[PDB]
Amino acid sequence: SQKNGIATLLQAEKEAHEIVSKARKYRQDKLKQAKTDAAKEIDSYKIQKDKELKEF
Amino acid sequence: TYANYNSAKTNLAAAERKKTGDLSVRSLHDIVKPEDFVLNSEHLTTVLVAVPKSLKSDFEKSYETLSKNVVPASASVIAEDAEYVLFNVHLFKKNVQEFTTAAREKKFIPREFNYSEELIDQLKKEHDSAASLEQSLRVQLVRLAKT
Amino acid sequence: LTPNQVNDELNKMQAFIRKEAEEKAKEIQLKADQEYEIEKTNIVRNETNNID
Repeated sequence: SQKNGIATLLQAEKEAHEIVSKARKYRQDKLKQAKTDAAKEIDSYKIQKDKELKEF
Repeated sequence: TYANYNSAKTNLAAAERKKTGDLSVRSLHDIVKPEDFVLNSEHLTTVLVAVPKSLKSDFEKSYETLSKNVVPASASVIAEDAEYVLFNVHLFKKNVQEFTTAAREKKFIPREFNYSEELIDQLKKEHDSAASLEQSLRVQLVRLAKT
Repeated sequence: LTPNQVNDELNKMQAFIRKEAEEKAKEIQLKADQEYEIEKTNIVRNETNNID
C-alpha cells in the first residue's frame, strides 16, 4: 500500500499547519510591536508638546 | 409490558437485520473499518467500501489505481468476503467533490461508515443494547405476566 | 483500474495538497500582515489624535 505517500501527505499537512500558526503569531507580534511603537510615538509627541508648553 | 417486550424484540430484529459488511449494511461493529489506516488523512478522513461486481478486494486495489489522485487518500486495508465481494477504498474530503466522483464512478453506489472510535463503539454497542433491552423485557415482563 | 499509474496517484495528490496548503498559508500570512499594518496605522492615528 501507499503508506509512504500517506505519511508524506500527513507530515506535509502538519508542517503547513505549523507554518501557518507561526506566520499568524508573527503577524500578531508585528501588530503588537507596531501598536507599542505608535503609543511610544504618541507619548513622544505629547512630551514634545509639553516641552513646547514649558518653553512657552 | 407486552408492548415493551415486542418493541425490544423488534429493535433486536432490526439490529440483526444489518448485514455484516460487504453490502449496503456495514460491519462497523465487527469490521476493520474504523481501525484501518484510513482513519485519519492529512486534512480529511478516509472512508469508502463497495460491493464490487468484478472481485473482492477491489476497493483496496482501486485506491492503488488512478483514483488515488481523485481523493488525497492512501491506506492499507484488510476487507474481503467471498460470497459478497468486500473491500475498502480510500477517499478524502479534501477532494470531497472528486472523492464522491470516485465513489460514484464504479459499479457500486457510495457506501461509507463512521470511522470515529467513539461513534464506532456506540454503533457496536447499540446492538448489545437492543439485545439487552430484549433480554430485560423478557426477564421483567415474563415474571410480571406470570404474576 | 490498475496501480500502474503511480506517477500521477502515488505523489501527485500529495503534491497538490501540499501546494494548496502552502498557498493558503502564504495568503493568510500576507492578509494578516496587511491587516496588522492597517490596524497599526489606525491605532497610530487614534493615539496621535488623543495626544493632540
